Amino acid sequence: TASIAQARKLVEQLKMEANIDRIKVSKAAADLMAYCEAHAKEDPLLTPVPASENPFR
Amino acid sequence: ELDQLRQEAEQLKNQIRDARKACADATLSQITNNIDPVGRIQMRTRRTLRGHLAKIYAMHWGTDSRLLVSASQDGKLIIWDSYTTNKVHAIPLRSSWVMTCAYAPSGNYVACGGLDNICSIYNLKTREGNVRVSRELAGHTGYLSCCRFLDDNQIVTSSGDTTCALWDIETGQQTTTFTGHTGDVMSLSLAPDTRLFVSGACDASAKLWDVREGMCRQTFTGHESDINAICFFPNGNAFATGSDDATCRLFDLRADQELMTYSHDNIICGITSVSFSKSGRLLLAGYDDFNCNVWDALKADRAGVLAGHDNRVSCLGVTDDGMAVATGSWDSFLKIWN
Amino acid sequence: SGWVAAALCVVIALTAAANSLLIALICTQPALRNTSNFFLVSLFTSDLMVGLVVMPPAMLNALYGRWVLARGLCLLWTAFDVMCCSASILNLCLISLDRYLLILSPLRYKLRMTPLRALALVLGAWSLAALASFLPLLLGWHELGHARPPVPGQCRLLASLPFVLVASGLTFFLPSGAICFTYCRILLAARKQAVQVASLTTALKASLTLGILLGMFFVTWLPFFVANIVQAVCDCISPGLFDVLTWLGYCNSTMNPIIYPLFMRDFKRALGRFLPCP
Amino acid sequence: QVQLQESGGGLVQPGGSLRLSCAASGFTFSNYKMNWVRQAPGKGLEWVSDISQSGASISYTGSVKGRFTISRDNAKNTLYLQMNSLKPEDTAVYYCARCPAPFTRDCFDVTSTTYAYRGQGTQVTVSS
Amino acid sequence: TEDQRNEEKAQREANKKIEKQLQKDKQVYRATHRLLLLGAGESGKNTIVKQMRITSGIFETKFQVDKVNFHMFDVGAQRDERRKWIQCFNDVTAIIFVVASSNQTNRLQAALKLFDSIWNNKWLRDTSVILFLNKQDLLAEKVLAGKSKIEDYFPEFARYTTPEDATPEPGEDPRVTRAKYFIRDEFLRISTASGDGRHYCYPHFTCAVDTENIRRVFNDCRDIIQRMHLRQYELL
Ligand SMILES: NCCc1c[nH]c2ccc(O)cc12
Repeated sequence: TASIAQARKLVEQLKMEANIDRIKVSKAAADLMAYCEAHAKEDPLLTPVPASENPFR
Repeated sequence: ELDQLRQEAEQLKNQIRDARKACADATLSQITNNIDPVGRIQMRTRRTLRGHLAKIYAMHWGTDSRLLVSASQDGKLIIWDSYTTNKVHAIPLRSSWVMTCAYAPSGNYVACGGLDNICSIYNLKTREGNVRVSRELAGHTGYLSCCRFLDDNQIVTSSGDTTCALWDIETGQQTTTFTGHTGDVMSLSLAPDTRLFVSGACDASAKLWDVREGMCRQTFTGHESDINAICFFPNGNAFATGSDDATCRLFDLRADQELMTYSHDNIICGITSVSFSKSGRLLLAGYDDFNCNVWDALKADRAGVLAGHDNRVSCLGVTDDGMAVATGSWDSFLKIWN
Repeated sequence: SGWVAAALCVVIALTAAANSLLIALICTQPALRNTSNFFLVSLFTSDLMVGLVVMPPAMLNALYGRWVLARGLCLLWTAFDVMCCSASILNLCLISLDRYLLILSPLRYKLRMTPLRALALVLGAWSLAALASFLPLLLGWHELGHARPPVPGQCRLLASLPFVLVASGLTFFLPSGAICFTYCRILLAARKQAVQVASLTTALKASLTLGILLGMFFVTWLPFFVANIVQAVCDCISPGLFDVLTWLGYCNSTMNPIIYPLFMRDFKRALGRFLPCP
Repeated sequence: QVQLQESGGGLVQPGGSLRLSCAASGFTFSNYKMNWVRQAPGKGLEWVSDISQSGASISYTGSVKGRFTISRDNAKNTLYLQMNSLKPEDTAVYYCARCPAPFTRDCFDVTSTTYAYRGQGTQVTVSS
Repeated sequence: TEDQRNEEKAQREANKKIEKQLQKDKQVYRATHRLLLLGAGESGKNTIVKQMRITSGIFETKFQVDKVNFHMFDVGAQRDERRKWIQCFNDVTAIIFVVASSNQTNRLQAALKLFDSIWNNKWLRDTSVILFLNKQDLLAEKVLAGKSKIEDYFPEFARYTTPEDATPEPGEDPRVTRAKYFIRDEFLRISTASGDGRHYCYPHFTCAVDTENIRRVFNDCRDIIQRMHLRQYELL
């Protein structure tokens, strides 16, 4: 009973996974950059911040 | 018939593989070649916190980048002031074997758990002048590995029994549970909107869950060993995972496939913890070889190394505003890098 | 001579540099902060103070050949030298006792040795050395000793049989016997444990360690004390040899601080982490 | 996804020989230790034999030492277990399991009744 | 600055109080020894635990020997997998491993494999393991009864010879002693093949109902800590 129930649940999960919307990798990659260089101006780690406002010294 | 179901599963897996392949006309690595490399990154320890006696296993940054909570296997939970290094609380835990800790978004509650299978929540109101256990959430059949707060009243916890559950603080009983995993669940991460959260298990597969609907949405695989860490990309549309195979991978929910993988031939130790910067350009991952590395997510080039720790780097965290990065290790010391 | 002057200058410079480096390395690192290391840091501080106080006047007198300071200052310098050597020997004995307690009783070490106890022992040893050095000066027991030859203008240590015998005994022989007994027990335990380990199936190193540790101290210190005893009976001997033996004892004081770090792997790893990077 | 598939095996009279082959995919076969386990009917899982990454070190259980043999070929990501001189107690389902972590000689959860990093296995039966 | 100083002084006072509390707790933390109890599924761990004593995921037992604090933890409701939660017990003084010397399968082989895995673990290489060979009395009966198990599943036992270093007790036949020392040597081979020297094994032949088990554990812990101290002082 347990084995057949687990197999049926796995098949149902696979069926659900096979019926979902998917987007092209290219647009996702473009969006990643659109976010990256959009927020690059608020990255103290990416670009060092002077001691005038840095709380760690 | 078992043979029929196990063959239908193989057919469905093959169909899913074909569908995933059909969408991969190009790779993120090829496109990113036009991006300017960040270059070498210089980081130094600005603050060192001492007071722990045993190996530190977990820590969590606050929502104001001011207070952080540190959990050690000594049975002591300490809250530190990052700027002044002044301890604010010292909570003696009932069980010394801790494995995770969490800080409520409002800062009014703190939670921790471990091998006792019980999640304990502490209240910082201190009406009587002392911190006491608000409530204990028992019910897990396996060691509690990680926990996170959706809000002051909702907490998500994970245990090493393949079950992830959502708990109501007031009532103190599970509201919904997830049973899609097969191996022990190591870590979980909450999305910025809190609607979705991912979890890694000791079976090389990462599962995406819907908090409201309470069931799996997507499944990700590709790792060669157990998953030890997971963290969402700042935009919330992707996440990165670390595994014992010493290679980090980035998964995108929209594409349902891994976009890039970070690896180095000279590195053989597994990844313990991972975290992204505010913009997500820099990926920080801890390694068992007594140091941490910073990876350029877009170019997969190691931009620096943090080697200020003497023992295994168990935990790693980046402030909400990205002012500084706090890391912990088994030497009972915390290093804050900026 | 110029060559001997340069040799003494470099020796004292090395002593000061090594002592300062050891003290700084111990203090800066919290990992090395331990109850056992309290005795070691006290000994290193004592050695630094010896090098700062007693060595320069001694080398100046040796080079010039005449005392160019006050006679009372010479008396104070001799008393300080006596106290310095007694305190160094007592600190070495306390370190040996602490190692004995740690080895022969690890589980009971915490109960039988607390930081308060270590501080009390260190203070008691320092007070005992100060008393043994200064009491004859304060109460003037030196006058009772008529064996002292008349001073020819160069002030030197007293040699009356009673005081010299009592001081040398109490400050060198009993600590030496205690150290020998401690290290003999340590060696016996080590050999027992080595044979126990070898009893399982699918030595010269520890012997060399303890042999070096004991032999350096004995070979360096015993000659000076036997020379002092020889002086006690007013035997004829060249003063140059006595000065050479005293400078050998000072070289022992310089050498002792740097041997121990090489023989404790905690200090070895600390040095490996700190010194190579510069 | 990482998948381990067992092949070969079947009904054979005592005293015969059988060839069992394990197919590995989705991971670097040369960087992981390989183990063989079996589960007789009505009994729990039990370890049989294991082979190092390079094959230099090979060990077998006492009940099967000197009878069976195992080998690996990283060029094909295949693992083999040669069986000869079958006995009536040899009947059991054989699983091909992989050591959880690479570049290590320790393997903990190979046979703890829930190991995910093992194949489906094949049925081995012996009768007169 | 007055308002800022008001908060700074309170922060300093809180830090001082927390430091005092941590210093007080440090003495008790350092003065107690942590131990891990482990063994096979149906081993005699329970009987030994009750002897020392006289849904939770972990059980803890406290006992004192010669005014020495000892704290032991027994794994409770935990899943069969061990490669993840075992890493926590890497700072304990020693690991107590109990294996029965006898659903049942070739338990001894599984015990050997588990011991090898524990010994070869990277994080456990610094921790010594105390080995208890339990159910020796039952092994004696099984050997004297004629029906045998080791000679059947262990072929090397036929060619084995009793070591000259053996010190068997009176009143026991050569067969039981030979089997016991064969098992002991099987364990020692695995524990000594590495030859690292950082950690060592302490085999013991103990019955389920044994009064002096506490003394065995105390002696093993004393030896382990003392050996660590000699290693620290560069002797060993
Ligand atoms: N320079 C050796 C000072 C000294 C130390 N202890 C002593 C005892 C007796 C004595 O005459 C002299 C000393």
